Amino acid sequence: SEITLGKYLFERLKQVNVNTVFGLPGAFNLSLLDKIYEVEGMRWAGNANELNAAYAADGYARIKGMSCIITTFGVGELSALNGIAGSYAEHVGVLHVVGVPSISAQAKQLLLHHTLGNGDFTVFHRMSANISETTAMITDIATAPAEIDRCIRTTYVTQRPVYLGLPANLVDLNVPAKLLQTPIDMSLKPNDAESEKEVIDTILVLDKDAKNPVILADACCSRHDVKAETKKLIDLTQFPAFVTPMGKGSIDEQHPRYGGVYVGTLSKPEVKEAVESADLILSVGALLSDFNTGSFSYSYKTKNIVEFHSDHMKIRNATFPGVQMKFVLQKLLTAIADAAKGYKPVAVPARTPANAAVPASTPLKQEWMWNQLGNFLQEGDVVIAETGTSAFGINQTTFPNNTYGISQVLWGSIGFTTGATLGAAFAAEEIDPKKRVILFIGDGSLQLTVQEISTMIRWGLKPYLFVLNNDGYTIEKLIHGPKAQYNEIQGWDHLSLLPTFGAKDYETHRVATTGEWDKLTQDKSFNDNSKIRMIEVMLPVFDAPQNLVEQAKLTAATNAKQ
Amino acid sequence: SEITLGKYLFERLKQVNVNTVFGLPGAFNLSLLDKIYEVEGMRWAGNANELNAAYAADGYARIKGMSCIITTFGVGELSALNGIAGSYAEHVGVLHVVGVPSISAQAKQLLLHHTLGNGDFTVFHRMSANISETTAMITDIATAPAEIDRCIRTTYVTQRPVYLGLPANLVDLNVPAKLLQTPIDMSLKPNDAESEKEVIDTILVLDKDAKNPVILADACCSRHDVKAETKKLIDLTQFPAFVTPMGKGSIDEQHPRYGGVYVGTLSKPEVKEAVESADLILSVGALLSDFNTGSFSYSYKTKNIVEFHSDHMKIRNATFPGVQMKFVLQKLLTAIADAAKGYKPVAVPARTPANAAVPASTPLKQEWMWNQLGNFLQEGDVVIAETGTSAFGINQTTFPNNTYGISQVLWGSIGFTTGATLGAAFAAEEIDPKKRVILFIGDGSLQLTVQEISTMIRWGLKPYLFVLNNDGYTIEKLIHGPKAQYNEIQGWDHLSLLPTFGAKDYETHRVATTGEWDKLTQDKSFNDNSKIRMIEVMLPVFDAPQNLVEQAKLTAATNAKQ
Ligand SMILES: [C]C1=N[C]=C([C][N+]2=C([C@@]([C])(=O)C([O])=O)SC([C][C]OP([O])(=O)OP([O])([O])=O)=C2[C])C([N])=N1
Ligand SMILES: [C]C1=N[C]=C([C][N+]2=C([C@@]([C])(=O)C([O])=O)SC([C][C]OP([O])(=O)OP([O])([O])=O)=C2[C])C([N])=N1
Ligand SMILES: [Mg+2]
Ligand SMILES: [Mg+2]
Repeated sequence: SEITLGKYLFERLKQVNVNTVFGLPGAFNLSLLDKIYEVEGMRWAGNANELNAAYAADGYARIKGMSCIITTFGVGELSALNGIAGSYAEHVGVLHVVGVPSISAQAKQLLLHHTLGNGDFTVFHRMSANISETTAMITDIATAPAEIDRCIRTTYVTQRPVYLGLPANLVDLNVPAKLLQTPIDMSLKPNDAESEKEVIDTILVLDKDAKNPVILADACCSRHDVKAETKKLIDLTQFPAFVTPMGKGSIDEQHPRYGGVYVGTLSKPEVKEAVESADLILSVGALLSDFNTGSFSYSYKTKNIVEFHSDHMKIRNATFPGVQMKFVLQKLLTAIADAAKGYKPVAVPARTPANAAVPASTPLKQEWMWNQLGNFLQEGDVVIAETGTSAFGINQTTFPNNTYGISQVLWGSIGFTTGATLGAAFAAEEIDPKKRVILFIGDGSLQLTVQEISTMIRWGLKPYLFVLNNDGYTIEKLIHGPKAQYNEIQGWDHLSLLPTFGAKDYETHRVATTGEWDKLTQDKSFNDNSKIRMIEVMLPVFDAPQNLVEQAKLTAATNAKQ
Repeated sequence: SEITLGKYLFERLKQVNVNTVFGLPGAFNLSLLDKIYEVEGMRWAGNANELNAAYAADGYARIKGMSCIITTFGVGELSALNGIAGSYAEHVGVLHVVGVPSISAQAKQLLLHHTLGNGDFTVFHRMSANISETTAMITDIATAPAEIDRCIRTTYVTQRPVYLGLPANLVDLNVPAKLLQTPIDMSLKPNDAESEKEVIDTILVLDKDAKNPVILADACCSRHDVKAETKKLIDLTQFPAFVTPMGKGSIDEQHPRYGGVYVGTLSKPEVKEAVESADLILSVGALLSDFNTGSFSYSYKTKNIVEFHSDHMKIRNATFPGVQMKFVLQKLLTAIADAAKGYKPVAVPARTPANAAVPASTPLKQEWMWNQLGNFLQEGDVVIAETGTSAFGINQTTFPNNTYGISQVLWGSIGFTTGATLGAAFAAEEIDPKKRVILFIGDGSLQLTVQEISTMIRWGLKPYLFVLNNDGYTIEKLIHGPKAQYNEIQGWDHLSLLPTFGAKDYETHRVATTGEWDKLTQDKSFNDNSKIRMIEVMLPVFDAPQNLVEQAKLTAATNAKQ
């Protein structure tokens, strides 16, 4: 008949397919964490710090659908803020629960640990409200179940962080268990009928008139869950389909109508021209950040641009506030084939040619590696690429179908990917034990969050950790200060990290040549996700993908401009 | 003639005795960082992450007087916030300079990396305003020197963090170099003459009357720079002098008038009675947090209390807004000996007896270790104790005179001390190469900030890193859940950390018996700060100082109270 508020939270999380919970303990949340162990199928990650935990919750949400991190008042929550900000910026549904002092301790304004010593128990909640879609600070047991529900719903449907503060005393108070028998409503509200019809009719007419329409899938294609619809749209229409860096993975790169990675002026000439020559652009989930776009360098030649977004539509100069793309895309599928029936298929640019055979002793170079990497990938892989050369280079890698890419192009917080790898590996394990998780992280970025490797080991997760050793911050050196000491890093013994963190079942590998790369990555046992691996990749100091060389100059100029 | 705004900043920092600058680079601050190398006597730490950099700037400021951390917009600054908030809570003057997008970039609202994608460039500044004494976001070159000077002054005189945003384009513009020839005013404003005279005269008359006065030194004694005056006051009066956990180190423990560590009901009975039986209490810099006070358990039996504070005075029920203790204490030196001339000295409580001789093979215990540690310490040592058993246990250690203690009793962010150790070691090196820096950090806390050892190594800093291996979060286990899996940690090979981060000149030791403890710590070579050292200390899982056992129960009850 009755259940603790704490246990109710974990029962709800289990109902919405969140099965791993991130964060660190502190006195203000200990009684709440107890409740995790009362719920079958729920686990506590036991993160090495709160920032890493927040990055992990982000990785988990991207793969699983949403996530939860629990921290402690002041010291835990403030540690996590950069992770939460990144989740807000990139539209990732992370529920951040904070164990806060009891109602009675607040009432009496006790000078407790983890406060600013001024009796203000609102300050951290206030700070988090800036990077949250909504917040709740629970003060009474009576409406607490509904507020938990609302927070979980909002996290999921808006795909942005939500803040939920739970006083220590309230987690052990009882609420009706019967509440758990009605599901949380996880569904979008239908669109305005008249506005949605206008948009659909208008698109269909633009489609009928188009001779070279193109589809461009960007971040929100993935973040707001329209990949299936976009795939159908591609198949029914036969229109060329291109993807952005931030949306890479949202469309199948083995589809015969897939045209490549569009990055404005930084695209392959053939890709740039194929996109920009379009007489109708179907833009799915645009997020036009500097790195996503070669510093705002799109040069569409047509006015006929349809922008599909999670919360609104735009057609040419006309805006349709509130009209959600999910339902527009679904309903379009009914009549889009008819609208496209006169289309005569325009050729797409061909895939970048495979690397030519070279001697086994050929030193590894970035351009070669990114082009070679597609050989190692397989359908189902989660492929994570850190801000730095890795994020820029993965744009050149051809993905198998059904690859989930993670690249934090907008927020661009180095170190993110160590934590994201952990969360992705949890979620991937829960989905399918044979799903591989593959990380490319710079030597510089690894340093910020290196301890989260510990948490991978403790749970026997088996990601592939490729560390690009180029002796410092190459991306920065290419922006400004190529020999500046601030761009250099202390030299670590990367392959000793796993055993240092107590790993027992693992492999470590170093590759420095083309021969070594091929030998390792083509190897049958290596391709099985049987244990955690670290691969140290030795690369030259100033070597970078060409797109990064160019973007670095553009970014330098933007910042230096008077 | 003219100097860049960026170089002006570093010239000012040099003038105010800030010679190490903390933080991490990002495109928005790279041109600024260049200017560090243009100023002789200035260096860039090259921190391994921003949170650790903020903890470091905090440790540096505690030893040196104030500090500066530079981060990048969004990703850098938010990472630092837990460090900044602890500095705000514990009154440590840290100048947080953030490299922000150029004026033209903000005006056109470019969708740049490290933004929330909504074109709001004020949001992170807003967030930091909550944990800063003042803020400045520089927009006009003409007033930028004055604004820098204002921020530096405020950081130092108020001993609280200040936020300074510097658009990337502005750092390279010129300002008049002759401004540098007039020093920043770093002095307190004189007190209101009449109010101060009233306070002084009243205290001198209370003094003349008291038969059992005592002096109690707390956190703000050291944080607000009145340690010399307080010591001199003890010497002139010969009144018994006690210290709090947060103030420990502020007064000299090898002084015939030193009475012990007062912690309300957690005190030695002799110490508790000596303080609470007083007929006059001279309280210097009180900060009555839960852990500092045994959960608010002071039981003074007099109302004759003089509270000295940085920004005001209190005498019994009478408050004197704005009367700063610095000048009150200094001027009391003139006539307080005469006022105290009738005082017949009351005996002080005896110091805890030395440990009894025990067999060399006796396994190490916490209580023995804290009571032995005083043998190893020397005058001038910086002694840093992490939240957990270390912070509570260090209360039991006798300090040599002139010991700088660091224990973050109020904010209590585990991991703080790895960074604080770096900051303190930089400062100590600048003050006196022979000054030792000694850390006691738990195995759990080390995990959150472990990478900052890298930065110690790269600069050839030589602290003593004592890591307390008790297989998890013992403090938490004693509060709630002694066998809870959230209180356990992944087991690391601690002694491999130094070589894993590239150390070449170092020692590692393990101690597990009293014999091993004594042989190592009494060793003449060990006692020289000739290289970085890590000492793994093997301790039992549930072993703790008695004061923690008691505090842990009081904390649990406070959180659980309905
Ligand atoms: C958290 C954080 N911090 C800092 C930063 C910066 N960064 C980056 C950028 C781009 O972002 C800018 O600048 O803005 S990048 C970097 C470096 C990295 O390195 P690595 O990892 O090594 O890579 P490569 O390139 O070499 O491969 C930096 C520092 C951020 N972001 N975040
Ligand atoms: C950042 C951060 N996080 C978390 C936390 C919590 N904690 C602590 C306290 C007291 O604070 C509470 O509870 O709140 S403590 C801890 C643990 C530690 O462990 P170690 O280091 O290992 O030590 P010993 O010696 O005791 O064992 C925790 C987790 C904070 N704070 N912060
Ligand atoms: Mg690198
Ligand atoms: Mg421990």
